[PDB]
Amino acid sequence: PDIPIQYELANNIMENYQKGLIPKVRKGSPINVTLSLQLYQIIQVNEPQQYLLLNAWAVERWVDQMLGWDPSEFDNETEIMARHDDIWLPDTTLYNSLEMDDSASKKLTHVKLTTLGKNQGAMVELLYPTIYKISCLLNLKYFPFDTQTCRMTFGSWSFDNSLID
Amino acid sequence: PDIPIQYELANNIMENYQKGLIPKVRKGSPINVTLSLQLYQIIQVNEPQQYLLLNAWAVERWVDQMLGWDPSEFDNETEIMARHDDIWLPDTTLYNSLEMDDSASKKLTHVKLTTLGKNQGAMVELLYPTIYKISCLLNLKYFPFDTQTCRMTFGSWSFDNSLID
Ligand SMILES: *[C@@H]1O[C@H](CO)[C@@H](O[C@@H]2O[C@H](CO)[C@@H](O)[C@H](O)[C@H]2NC(C)=O)[C@H](O)[C@H]1NC(C)=O
Ligand SMILES: *[C@@H]1O[C@H](CO)[C@@H](O[C@@H]2O[C@H](CO)[C@@H](O)[C@H](O)[C@H]2NC(C)=O)[C@H](O)[C@H]1NC(C)=O
Ligand SMILES: *[C@@H]1O[C@H](CO)[C@@H](O)[C@H](O)[C@H]1NC(C)=O
Ligand SMILES: *[C@@H]1O[C@H](CO)[C@@H](O)[C@H](O)[C@H]1NC(C)=O
Repeated sequence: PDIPIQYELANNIMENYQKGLIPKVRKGSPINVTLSLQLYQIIQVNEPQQYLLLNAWAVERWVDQMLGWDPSEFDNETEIMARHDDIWLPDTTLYNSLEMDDSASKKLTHVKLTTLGKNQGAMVELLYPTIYKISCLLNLKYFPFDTQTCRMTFGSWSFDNSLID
Repeated sequence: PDIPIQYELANNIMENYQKGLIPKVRKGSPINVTLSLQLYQIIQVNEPQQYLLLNAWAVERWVDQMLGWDPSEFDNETEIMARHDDIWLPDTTLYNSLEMDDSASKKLTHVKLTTLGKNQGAMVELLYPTIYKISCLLNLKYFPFDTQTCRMTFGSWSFDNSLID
């Protein structure tokens, strides 16, 4: 009726979902997470304090094996937009971060769900801006003609290879 | 069916669980918490302010006597990953901390549960990065040839020996 089609689609896939548990049903393979980084601005290079302040655009993609649906049943609907707090999210971490509060470094609002089939799961896309404060060891031997290299390490803090890759 | 085995495992052990109460059933012995510390970086040594800024990796391990299960009933499942806010956590404190807000010094996301038997409980593993700001009394008698010793005290603020060891 007047209820949008996306309303019953969300009710259908969120019925038995439990966002506190890892959403994988297959035998023993992990959940593959793909990370993409875009650099937008180098805000600051603090030499006396030796940290780098970066503005980047982050994109994460993975397959949620519990959120698939058949488009033919929902008006040929293939995508749906949902809040990031309603589903399971990987705990991607910056190992050498100088900021512990993720509220001051990230802005997560919504996720995009694209069905792969009723039992195939749905591909999840996560987009968000970030401001990373990373520790950098600066070699000022050739100052002021020096070249610096900054390394950012990303990974999961609690999940090993058998769970998240 | 299509529901992952870990879904009904969580429903089984979280049925009567109450995370607001200490999870011990034995006669009078306390809960033994083992703490492990790894130093990753000395961020700063503020001499005029006399505090030390440390980047450490913390591991906490204890047995939850209410969260045991029999693996034979759940597809030989022995581990499970859960959110840290779903179970009881010890109130480990840094006595000489200069920062009261734990959001700015810690990053707790998930815990690992390993069954010890149906009525034996489960071993809980807690991993998280920290940035400790500890007050240090600096003795600059031999400056700039001085050696400094920094002490960090850890314990529970509200639980005594008979509860948490
Ligand atoms: C995640 O990535 C792994 C690669 O490490 C994928 O494993 C492949 O699986 C296909 C079958 O779907 C095989 O044909 C390939 O030979 C495998 N590659 C390797 C290197 O093992 C896995 O399928 C991906 N998807 C998951 C785990 O859900
Ligand atoms: C926590 O640690 C205490 C040690 O302080 C453990 O007490 C031991 O218990 C075993 C039996 O399981 C005895 O054989 C040992 O002699 C005890 N040692 C001491 C020093 O009393 C206790 O079992 C551990 N586990 C708890 C309390 O759950
Ligand atoms: C898409 O689904 C709608 C709803 O049933 C249907 O009317 C339409 O023919 C479908 N189109 C394609 C290309 O599948
Ligand atoms: C592990 O549990 C599964 C589930 O019943 C069973 O099929 C398998 O034989 C068990 N293996 C061992 C080594 O216990």
